[PDB]
Order: sequence, then C-alpha cells, then structure tokens
Amino acid sequence: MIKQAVILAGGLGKTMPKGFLEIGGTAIVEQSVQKLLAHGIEKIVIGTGHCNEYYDNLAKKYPAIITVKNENYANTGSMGTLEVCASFVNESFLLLESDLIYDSAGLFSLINDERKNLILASGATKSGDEVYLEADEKNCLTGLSKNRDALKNIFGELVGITKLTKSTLDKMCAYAKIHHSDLPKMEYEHALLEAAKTIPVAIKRIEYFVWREIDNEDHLEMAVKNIYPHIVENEKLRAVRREVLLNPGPATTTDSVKYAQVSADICPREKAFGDLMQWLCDELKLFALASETNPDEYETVMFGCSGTGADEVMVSSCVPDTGRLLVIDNGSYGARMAKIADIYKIPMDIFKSSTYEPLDLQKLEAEFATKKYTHLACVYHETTTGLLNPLHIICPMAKKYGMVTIVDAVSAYCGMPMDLKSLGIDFMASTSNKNIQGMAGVGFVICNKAELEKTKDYPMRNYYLNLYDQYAYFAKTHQTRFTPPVQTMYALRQAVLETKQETVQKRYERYTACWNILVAAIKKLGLKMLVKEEHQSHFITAILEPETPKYSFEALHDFAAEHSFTIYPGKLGNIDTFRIANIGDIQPEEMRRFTVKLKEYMNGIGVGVLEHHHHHH
Amino acid sequence: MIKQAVILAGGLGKTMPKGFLEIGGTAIVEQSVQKLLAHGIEKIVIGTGHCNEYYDNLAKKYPAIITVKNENYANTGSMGTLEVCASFVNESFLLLESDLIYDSAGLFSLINDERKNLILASGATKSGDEVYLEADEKNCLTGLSKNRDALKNIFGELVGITKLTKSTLDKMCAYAKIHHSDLPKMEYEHALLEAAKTIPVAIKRIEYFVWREIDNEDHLEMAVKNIYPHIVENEKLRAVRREVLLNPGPATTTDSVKYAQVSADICPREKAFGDLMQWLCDELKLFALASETNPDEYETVMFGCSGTGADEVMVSSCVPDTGRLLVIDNGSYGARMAKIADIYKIPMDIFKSSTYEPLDLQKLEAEFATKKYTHLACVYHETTTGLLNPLHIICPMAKKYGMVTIVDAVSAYCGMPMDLKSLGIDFMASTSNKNIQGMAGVGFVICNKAELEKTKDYPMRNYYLNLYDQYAYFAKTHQTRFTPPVQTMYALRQAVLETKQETVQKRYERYTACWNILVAAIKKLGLKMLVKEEHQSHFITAILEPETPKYSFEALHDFAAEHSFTIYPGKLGNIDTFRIANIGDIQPEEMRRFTVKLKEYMNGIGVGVLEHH
Ligand SMILES: [Mg+2]
Ligand SMILES: [Mg+2]
Ligand code: NI
Repeated sequence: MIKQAVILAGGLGKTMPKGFLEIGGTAIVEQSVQKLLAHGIEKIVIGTGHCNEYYDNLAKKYPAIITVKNENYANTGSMGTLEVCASFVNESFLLLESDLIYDSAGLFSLINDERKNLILASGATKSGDEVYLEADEKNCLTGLSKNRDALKNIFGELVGITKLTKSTLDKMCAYAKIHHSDLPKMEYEHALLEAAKTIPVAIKRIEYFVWREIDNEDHLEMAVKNIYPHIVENEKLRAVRREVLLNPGPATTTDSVKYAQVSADICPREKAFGDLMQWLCDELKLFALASETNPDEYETVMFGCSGTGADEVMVSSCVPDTGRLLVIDNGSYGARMAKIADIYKIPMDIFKSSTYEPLDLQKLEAEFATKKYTHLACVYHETTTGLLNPLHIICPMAKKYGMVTIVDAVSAYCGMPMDLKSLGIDFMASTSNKNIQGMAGVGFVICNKAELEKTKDYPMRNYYLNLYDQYAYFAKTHQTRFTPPVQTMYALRQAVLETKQETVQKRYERYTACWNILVAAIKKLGLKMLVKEEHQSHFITAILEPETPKYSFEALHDFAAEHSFTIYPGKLGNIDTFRIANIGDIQPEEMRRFTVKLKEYMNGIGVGVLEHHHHHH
Repeated sequence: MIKQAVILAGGLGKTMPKGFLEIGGTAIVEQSVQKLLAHGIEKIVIGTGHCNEYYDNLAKKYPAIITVKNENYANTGSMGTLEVCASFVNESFLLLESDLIYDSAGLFSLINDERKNLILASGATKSGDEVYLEADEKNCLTGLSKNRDALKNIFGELVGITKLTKSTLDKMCAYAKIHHSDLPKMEYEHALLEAAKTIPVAIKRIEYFVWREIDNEDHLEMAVKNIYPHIVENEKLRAVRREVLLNPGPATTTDSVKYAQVSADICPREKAFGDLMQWLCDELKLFALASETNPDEYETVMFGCSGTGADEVMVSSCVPDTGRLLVIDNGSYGARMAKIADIYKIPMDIFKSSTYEPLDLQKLEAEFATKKYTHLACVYHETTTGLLNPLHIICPMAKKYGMVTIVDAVSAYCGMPMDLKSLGIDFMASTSNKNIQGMAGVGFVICNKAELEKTKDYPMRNYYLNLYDQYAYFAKTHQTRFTPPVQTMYALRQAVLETKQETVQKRYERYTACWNILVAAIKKLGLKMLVKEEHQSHFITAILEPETPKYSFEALHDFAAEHSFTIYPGKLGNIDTFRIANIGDIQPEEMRRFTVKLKEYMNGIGVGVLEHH
C-alpha cells in the first residue's frame, strides 16, 4: 500500500502546463490525480514551476494535493523540483511526470509488487525521445540512456511512473545537493541511476503497457487517435455493472471502493493492520465532529457488524441496571432499540410518537423534567418515512436534565454535517454501508471519551457486542478482540478517503439535489409525501401508494428494474407507501432518468390524468 | 451473474482433440475451464465428438463439467453439437469454442455488460480465415461472413465467446431442427445470425482483445511465441501480491475469491440476493454432512459475524434457564464459550483439562452420568496448540446420556470430512475466513432442524445474535433481519464453489501434506512439538521455542515476513511456543520453501550439531 505520490511539473513546453492539455474533456494531470486517488493515495505532492497557478487552482478541487513551487525552475531540471517536493514525503511513494497518459493498471501493478524500489517500463513504443534502461541478472537498473548504443542491454523504456522508498529519495537528494554547482539541471533519472549503484532499484517490464508522454505536438496528436482510446478500453474492461440503487441500505458505490476490497492477504494481528484500524478509528469520528471540536475528547469503537448490531452495542453496554432509560420510538429503528433494551431487562420507558410528524417537544421536556431517567436513546433519521428528528434540540435538552445520550445515526452519519459536542451526543452509532458509501460489514460507535470510560465497570450484558471490552482490548494491545472484516475495512478506508475528497457538506448537497428532482416530479404527478418537507431528511422519501387497483408495487418495481433502478417498498402498517432513497454514488441526472420512468408508470395507471370514458349511446 | 457455459468440441484438426494441445504446460480447454470457474461458472456443458475420452477424463478433474457426446459428430457442424448440449442449458450462458486461447478479462467484460445477448469481438487479427461481423448503429449483429465483400460494414471479428439467453438458444435450435436435412453441417455462427434477425444480439468489440484460435499449424506457434505471453502479461497485471500466511485466521486466498467481492451493487432485499443466501445455506450445510445423510434434516443460519460471534449465537440461543450446560475447556475457544455462558448467566459448569493432552474420556463420561447437564458445549479443534478433540466419541456419548450437543468447529469445518449425524452434533459453528478459504465477515451455525425448532419458545437473551429469530425471519420472508455483508457473501459463494471443485477430502490431504513437510523439518531441526502427532489436527502446530537467548520471536517473524511468510506467536503463558498453520491456499512447495527459510534462521542461531576443538 502506497499512501503518497509526487508529480513533477516544473519544466516547460505552451502558455499552459502540459499537464493541463485536455483529453476527453479533462486535463491529463487531473486524470492522473483521479487514478491515483482511486488506488488509495492519500497525499499528492505536485512540484510546480512555470504557470503554477493552474496547479494551485486544481488543488482547490482535491484536498490531497499539496502544490510546492520550485522557484528556480527555469535554471534547474526535474531533480530540483523533486528535492523541493522531498520535504513533504514521509513514506514510500509513487513518482510521476505531469505529461503522462497511462493505463491505471500500472499503478495497481506497482503497488502490488513486493519490490520496494521499482521502475515501471514498457516495450518498444517507437516514439520520439526514448529513455532506455539497462538491467542486470536480477532485472535491477544498471544503466540509463537516451541512445541505445551506450547500454550493454536494453530491458525496456522508462515510462515515468516509479515506486521509491523514502531512503532512496534521500540518497537521490543528497547526490543532488552535492552537485548543485556542477549539474544545476540534473534530471531525476540521473539521480535514480546513481542511487541504483548502492540501492537495488528493480525494473518491472510490462511489454504491452499502454502509455504516452504528451510533451510535443507529434505525441499530443497521435495520443488522441491511437493511445487514449486504447487506455479507455483497457480501463473500462474493469468497470462493474452500474445499478442505481434507490434503497437506503447498501447503495450504489464507486468502483474504486469496490476494488479496495481486493488486496494482499494479511493476518489481522500484524502491526500494519492494527495501524489501519487505528487510522479508521481516528478518521471516522471526525466526520461527526466540527473543526472547532477537539478530536481527542472522542473515540471510535468498531465491530464486524450491521448498524442494528451497533445499536445493540450501545443499548447493551451503556445503561447500567442502576439507571433508567427513556427510548423515543417514532420509527422502526427506535422500536428496535426499545426491543433490544427490553430483551436485556434494562430499566426502561418508551415514548411513542408518530412516524411522519414531529415529536411533541413539550411532552418530551415534561418527561425529561421528572428526573426519572439517567439515559436517553433516540434516532436522528428514521428511514421508515424519512422523518428527521431535531436532535440538536432534543439532545442538548436531555443534557440539561443530566441524561446520557445514545443516538442511532446509522442513516444520518456522513449524509449531513454533525458535531457531537454541540449536538450533546455521548454515544452515536453508524455503519459502513450507508452515507459513507462503503461495503456492508462494519458497525461502529463514536463515543464521548469520558462517558465511554464511565462504562468501564458496568457488568457485561454480552461478549461480542460489549463496547468497553472491545475498546479497551485495542487500547491495551494493538489488536482487535476477534477477526475483523479485513476486506470490508480496506473498502471502508477508501470510502473514508472519498468522503474526505467529496466533503460531507457537498455530499449533503448532492443528496439534496437528487431529492429536489424527485420531489419536483412527485408534485408534478400529484402524488403525496407522508412527511412535510420542513421535517424531511433529503435522503429518503415515503410516497403514498395510489388507491387505484391498477397500481402495483411489484409492477412499478419491475418496470424500474428493467432500467437499472431498484426502488424500495414501504414498511408501515398504518399507511401503504413506497420509498425512494437517493444516497450512495447516485448522480442528479440518474435521478431525472428515474423520474422520467416514474412519471411514465404513474400516468400509465391513471395518476395525474383525467379518466376519459368513450362509451356513447 | 452467469452460472452456465457451453464448450463446443466436436470437429477434429491430431489423435487428440485440439483443446488438449498444451501451452504453458496445460491443455487450452483446461485453462478455459479454469478461467470460467474463476468467474463463478457452476456448470460447463462440453459437447464432445472426436476422441471424447479426453474430455470424459477431464471431467474427472472438474466436477462442474458435464460431457455430452454428439454421436453423429462426423456428419454435423458446430450447431449439431450445440443442439446436443442445448437440453442441458437452462439459463443465460457463455458459449465458447474449444480451440481458443483468450484474455480472461473478456469473461469479466461479457458478464458485467448489461446487455443479455452479447457477442465478443476484437479488432483486426490479421490471421487466416477471419469471421467478420456487420453491425447496425446499435452495434447489433446484422451480418456475418468470412468475405469482407458481402458485408455492408465491418464492426469487428468474432472471437468465439458469446453470452446468450436460453430463449436465443431455443431460437437457434428451432431453426436448426427444420434444416437438419438440407444443412446438416450448419455452423453455430449461422444459426446465431439467423436468430439475430428477430432478436437483437449485440456485439461488444474490445479492439485490442488478445486471443487466438488454435485451428491450423500457423496459429498454434504464432500463439506460443507472441499471443500467449501477451495474455499471461495481461492477466498478471490483475494479480494480487501473494502473501503466504501461516496463521489459522484469515489465510492466503485465491485471487478468484478476492475478485468475487467485486460485483454489481444490489439491494439485499431483492430476490436474487435472497436466492444467493438460500443457496449458501443449502450448500454450506453439505460440507458437514455425509452423502448418506438427508440434508433436509439440517439447516444453516448465517450472521454478519466472526467465529466467536457464532459461538455466542449458539450458547446464548440454545440453552434455556431450565437446563444446565457443561462446557469442556481445553483451549481458548472453550474458555471463550465458558466466559460467554457466564456473562449471559447460563446455569453452567466447566470441565477443565490440559491444553495439549487428550481429555480423560472416562472422567468425562462419569460427569455425563451424573445426569446434571442438559447441554454439552465443546470445541473440535483448538488452534491454541493444534489439539483435535475426539468429538466422534465425545458427542455421540453425550447424546447417549440425553444431552444436546453444541460444537465449535470454527477451525475444523471444511478442513476435514465431517458428518454431523454420525458425530451426534446438534449445533455446529463455523466462519467464512478459515478452512472454507473465504473472506472474514460471515459466521454460521449448522443445526439439526428438530433441535433448532425446540428452541422456538426459549426467551431471547439477545437480538442480533439470536439463532431462532434469524432463522425464522428468513424462513418466513426471503430476507435477512438486518443488512448482511453482501460482498463478503459473494466471496463466500466463490469459496464454496472452489471447495466443491477441490472437495473437502482432498483439501484435508493438501493440508496434511503441508503438515507432513513441516513436521519432517521440525524433527530434522530437533525442535519439540507440544502435542503428540496422534492427537494433532494437522492444521496448526505449536512448537516449543528454543531456550537460547539468540532466539527471538521478533527476529524469526521479521525474517519470515521478509520472504512473504507470516508466522504466528504462541498463546500459552505456561509454555513458550510459536505456531505454524497450513490452511488457506497454501501449496506444499510453499511449505517446503518456508521450511528451508526456517532451517536457515534456526541454524543461524545454533540448532545444528556442535562439533569443534
Ligand atoms: Mg516531462
Ligand atoms: Mg473453433
Ligand atoms: Ni365507460
């Protein structure tokens, strides 16, 4: 696993950086950034020079980009840009030139090779400036030249994508500093060749690797006609069938998240995996904390689990027999929390309320005021109807009466901004397969650390789902208690990375745009929403089923499915409904195509239309 | 998801079918079979003709193969072989010719394309006799010829791998029947073109797809010299770094199981996924039942869970307050079952015994005879030391005294033949990341159905891990209570398929061969095994650490990891040990390489003979 990458973009061409020449509508260096992020890169250091503003503006779209300018770019070569970048590199890394177009498989190849220092090379490209590599019995670099008559053998041609350790970069930089006066325009290939004399730098030769440098006009124009369609074909060969899921459970994911599950087998006890788990714990909690909130006041505890499993974790680990829990039940998640508390014989009372209209906050405060209750359990967003409870009022108020707050945010977390501190939330549960847009398998609880340890002496009500034992064992040892869903957690790492890329606020805006399109269509058709828009989460909408016998949920479902849309049925006993969610990787235009299909069906069964009769004496 | 495939192998070229020409050491049809299985194919129908005995022998190595002979293969074309096969095809399927070598990505492409009828085509191959396809603006098939003069356009060249619906095959066979007399040597390409006039058959053109048919003498060696290395390069571009894990946890898996996680997003409530889960239950229970025992007497209940989760499911769902549970504890799994029973306040007693020596079966029988206990909970294989408890004696004996049997087989199931009926096991737990060689995430309990049903009215001790609620909800509705680990379960399906390919008996023999290599090396090194060989499972071995201060677990571990081997520490406080497992996709040659590395380290610290002056 490579976490960091360096893009060299100091040198000159146009009135443009060559990385910003556009193919298929997007600048080529931006496509390089996208492929790198797709393979799990966390930090991309771009060494800029001529026309730096372009890269500085591109960095505003990708938080992973750090632009570092080589101010002496006109008097130096690529190694100067590299040394300028090198202070920002902490680990093994990928080194790329900005003018490349390449099959992303190369990345996958370089990352999946054991050899720590590894140059990517191709077969005969019969291009213009070829960089030829000379290799030994162990396919390690022995020579490098742009003239074939200078090398004892020719193993391949330099692509411009190389995997290097921080130590190799240190040697390259030391050799560069020693020669700043004699060789001020040294290329990085030279420094790597010299470093290869004391450090084995292997070459991985992909004979038919598809790639091209876009520096000139010849390669620029031959790439659009021959090389780039080849790259697009190769990359789409790995594309997965896109199903647009309109259910609030596992939704549509990006293919990069899908492939994050594909990784080397690892023993979960190893320090690398414990590091992955610590990283996940640290990163997941920040999606539920404002920047102003100290992340150290909170912890994350993960389980191989569904979201309801994390709810059971909270309910069965946070309420001692000494206390009494008040459970708010205005939906199926709250009812499930009540049932869990009941099964465990937890001292509890239930506050039942409507599934599609807001809670009576004054009756809620009246019940808070009795001071009977030590703990409050409630739900932020009930997917049964899409009602959004005002926990920013409910939970601080419960805090005012001395209660500990336990919250289901399984279908709210990462879909909307949250700050547990100002929200007055001590324990918050969520899962990996909802608005974080990962794969199902990991449930987790973000805890106020003080409230979490006050749990330390509670008698255990269970084993696998006990919050404090799970947290403490990984605090003592760098390991989890039992085997975690390793591949699910790799996928979750990439989902977290892409959440940091998209931002929670802009993810909310995307969900809301899809919701707006759907609601506009619902209004245009005369269909009725159960929850008024003021109180709706923009994540799922419950729609009243038409009373006509011509309507069938199965018919609408199969019709939508024939066009790659998966709609969700209703769950209420009181009211016949169907549900449309818009989370996951759904795009607004996909919601409009579905909306066109929905209008087609509803008109076809007589909704929004006059019923014309054609009989006549 | 494509479950079926047809390979046409009727005509001749030598004294063997062309599919059995060998490149890279393996017959090309065997490579095709392996690539198909790797992509999740469950049934391969091979239409045979000349020298069918070769394919009949190949079917002995691959349970997925059904060989059906075109008895009139000398008087028919490829469509006759197809008609012979067509009665054995029930769903959408892949149609492949036997003399093909191809980039396996094509399979992945055809399976992941939404279009139901789909011809795979390549760019200009510049070979002999090429089949050119003429397509409309949709890229749908309108023409087919080996003369470019006859086609209004040239969209690509037919590869010989096609995805088809059962209805399209019905149309081709109907058109074939009426023309058995005039056109007895009809090719399948012709019947497909005829069906394509009334059914849209799309063409997917991978312009640079690497493939060749091995038909003449020219192409065979043009392929060994140029095409086949290209295919190998392309496929290794997708290869995952192979780490050989010697821990009993998640071990080394096949890349096919890894990539089975990559699938179209699906809502778990959809009927296709409920069918996948029903299939998983039905197939998973068979790995713990002999052929003679009725699978209807048993059920499988799955949870998003580790193995300890399944243990907790069993103990917290199978023992009522009215009864009394005896837990055998000769290892960490038994201690964990005891701890769970205690946390849930189960009326329970502990039978403690040595972690590395066999249970005293007579003292145990004496405790059974007390008639104090309604339930017995025990472990088949303790990875703490590799001790294998004689459950074939213990559990039938417990049944003889009227007890309900609860068994941890987390590290035994699918590593050795098991039959719950003759073993007297009522509830058996296991996981997805051990001997089945899948990915972690799914725990499951195989239950005697009658004993499972007497659980129906026990008060629930929990919710997520309650056995009967989980089972009943999926019995009633075709759905699970909560969101299951969908992708882990696709990986588990592929793992089940590969277990059916290998068979549990031969997997046991593979594990035991690795264990034999390791034990021979241990003996040659003078190291001591804590458990006697007759009570060892053969899946993991606990080895006493050398007394020399030159030894460090840290050093041995880093040295092994430096060569892609992951060794496991010991678990006892009483005796300092390290552990070597040999499960997962481990191959004997990899075990032999590890033994050489182990010898190197151990010699470097002095476990060789000492003779000097
Ligand atoms: Mg350049
Ligand atoms: Mg053929
Ligand atoms: Ni009328």
